Amino acid sequence: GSRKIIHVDMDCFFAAVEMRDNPALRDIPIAIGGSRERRGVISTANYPARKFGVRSAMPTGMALKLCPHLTLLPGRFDAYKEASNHIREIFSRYTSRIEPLSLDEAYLDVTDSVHCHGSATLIAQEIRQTIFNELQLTASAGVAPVKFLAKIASDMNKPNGQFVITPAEVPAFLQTLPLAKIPGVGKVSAAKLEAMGLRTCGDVQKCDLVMLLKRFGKFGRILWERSQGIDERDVNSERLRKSVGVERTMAEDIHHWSECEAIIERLYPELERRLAKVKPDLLIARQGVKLKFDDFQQTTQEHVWPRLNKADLIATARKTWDERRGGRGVRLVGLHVTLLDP
DNA sequence: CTAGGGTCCTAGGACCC
DNA sequence: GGGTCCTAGGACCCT
Ligand SMILES: [Mg+2]
Ligand SMILES: [Mg+2]
Repeated sequence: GSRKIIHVDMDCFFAAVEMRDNPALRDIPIAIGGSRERRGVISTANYPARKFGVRSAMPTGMALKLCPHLTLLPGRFDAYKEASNHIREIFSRYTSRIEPLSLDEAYLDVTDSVHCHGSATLIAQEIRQTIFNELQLTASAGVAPVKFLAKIASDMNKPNGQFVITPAEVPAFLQTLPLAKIPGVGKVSAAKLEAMGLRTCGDVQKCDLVMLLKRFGKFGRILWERSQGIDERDVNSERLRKSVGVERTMAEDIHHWSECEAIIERLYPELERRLAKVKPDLLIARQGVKLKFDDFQQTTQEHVWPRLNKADLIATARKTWDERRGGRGVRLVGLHVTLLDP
């Protein structure tokens, strides 16, 4: 009863697309991200930039101090979406059991697959080869009996490689696996776990489930399970989008309501256009706004509302502005919609 | 020197039983 | 007192 889960993950996805479409960028350090003047961060970088230490989520000013010749690109999201659609179609030739996690990656459940003599290793290789053949982009892959191990495995032989974890290999793999490598164990959790002496899954194996539940709630059960290779989450091909957001960080903090309202007037048409792609009648469950202050505190305020409405968003932003700003500058303004349940 | 697109979990009071 | 809804905040994920 052992499943075969493949995780496919494009290499340096945004950058890889820009090097394909502009071979001049292949061998110089490049990154997709907002400029230092826009107070941007790196979305991703190519391997020439990563050699300097450039990483996703790094402030662009930090990226540029590490790599002064870094070439900064704005991003062509329709080009990324197009490659995404293509690889998802390539996935469908092998199975309908496809759970995309983002543009550039998906889980595949090939447990019941007839391709490649049922070899999940050979399927992942065919899929990566096909992606290369048809998109001239490389992908890496992980093969394992459960989702999270497959996702970890796809990083281990990046780029343009794959890694297989068999059930017999699972205990040795877990023993020294850093907790931080588990998807959903982030910096804050890893630091909490570290300060109680828990660094690896092998450390957590020596822990009592009851203690983990008291100390972390349902997250503690997840930690206990994962540390044992337990991950019963099924590949789910039926997930639906729940929200639509549009937000902008300004190059300088704003201090006047007039400036905030001007920002919203430019954000609203974009929110309407994106909502309309998925809900032509603009019917929604909730709408709301987001402010981020100069001290990086963030507040949202959102409410039940039947249909995207600009004036109510301005009104709500005005209340938030007046009521929760306390004289701080504002670096970000955002609009938000929660979609109806079906 | 700190983005923009999101999902999920938690938690208190409201409301309903 | 128990469910569920409403709401805000925050960890976390991808690039
Ligand atoms: Mg990737
Ligand atoms: Mg990915």
